[PDB]
Amino acid sequence: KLTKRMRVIREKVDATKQYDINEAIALLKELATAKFVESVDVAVNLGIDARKSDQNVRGATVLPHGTGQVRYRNDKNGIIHTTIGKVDFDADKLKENLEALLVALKKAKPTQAKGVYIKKVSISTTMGAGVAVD
Amino acid sequence: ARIAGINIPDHKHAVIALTSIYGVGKTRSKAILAAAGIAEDVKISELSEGQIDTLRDEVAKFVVEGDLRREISMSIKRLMDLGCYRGLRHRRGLPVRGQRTKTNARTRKGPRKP
RNA sequence: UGAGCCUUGAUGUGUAGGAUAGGUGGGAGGCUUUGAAGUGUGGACGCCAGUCUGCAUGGAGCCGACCUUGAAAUACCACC
RNA sequence: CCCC
RNA sequence: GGCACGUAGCGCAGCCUGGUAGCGCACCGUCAUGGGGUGUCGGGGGUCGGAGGUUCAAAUCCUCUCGUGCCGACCA
Ligand SMILES: [Mg+2]
Ligand SMILES: [Mg+2]
Ligand SMILES: [Mg+2]
Repeated sequence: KLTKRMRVIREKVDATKQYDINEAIALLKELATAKFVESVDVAVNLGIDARKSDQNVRGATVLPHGTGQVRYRNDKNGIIHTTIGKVDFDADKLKENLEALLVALKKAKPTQAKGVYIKKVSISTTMGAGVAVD
Repeated sequence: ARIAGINIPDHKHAVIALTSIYGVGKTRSKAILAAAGIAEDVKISELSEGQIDTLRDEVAKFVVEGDLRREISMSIKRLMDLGCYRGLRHRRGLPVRGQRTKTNARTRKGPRKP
């Protein structure tokens, strides 16, 4: 159904096993199979019901290592597309770039939230099987 | 193409553009092209401006758009001044060309309301 | 035998207009020989307009950007 | 269908 | 607290399940008939109870509100 490429990268991760932070920065060389500076996307699953006008999010990220000042905004259903950078930008520094992202959000945590704000952080790759960390 | 200032009678024959001009009709165009010395077998897109300004000068002898409706309105103000039957009828917004009014004037009196 | 549910399968005619296109949206190389585009046809959905899969003949060839769209392609990837 |  | 009704004069679809107020009765003027009705034919007649937001746009989504219901709860 596929070529040799797509299958071995899906057989290098686990979706039923929600990976961890320090375990996450080992596999993005096995999740990077492109002949350029390929990107790595992040998704943030959220824990509010945004069907109400009061729950829009909007802000800019001061990147601790640049890429770099990127804006963001949540979704109406609870999953926002963000980014940490690329796969070659010092994977070990990618964890420290994951650090600075989310601590800025809980500071601007909206007061009209219902339930828990965050749900899950998927540090996924652009050309491989995603990773959903707690 | 420019005659009269505002009207563009493009691709109209020499006298057809003048019949289609604002102010005059069927025979005054023939009269204009006879007083100016031009034939009526070609469109306006072939005659140069050396004669179009002459046509616009020659048509400057009749009543034009700005005085057409204003002479009409001077007459209508004479109607609003006198009080005669055609002032009374005209002051009720009623059709425009003769005498019969009872049973059939419906196009210019509008459709039936109820 | 319904309910909740992971994986997978798989999904939501607008008109515009290459285009059955969900909210975003990182994104320009995937694709390719663990064995092409066109076709040979059994099956699925269908407002049946089109999406589209098993074994293949063909067997190594297309495309993101490339134009008109409230929208760009679901090329990869992302959680629902 | 009603009625003269 | 908890869910169900508001849509032309009347009864409702659509509903308080997404893009474009529709059906029936009522009313007006025709046609149908020797005279009438049913019937076909057109025309008015409402902006979805009110407000506020999401939209490429609400009626059809969400919040408050209004009138009416029904279940339940209620030890200044
Ligand atoms: Mg009259
Ligand atoms: Mg008899
Ligand atoms: Mg009491």
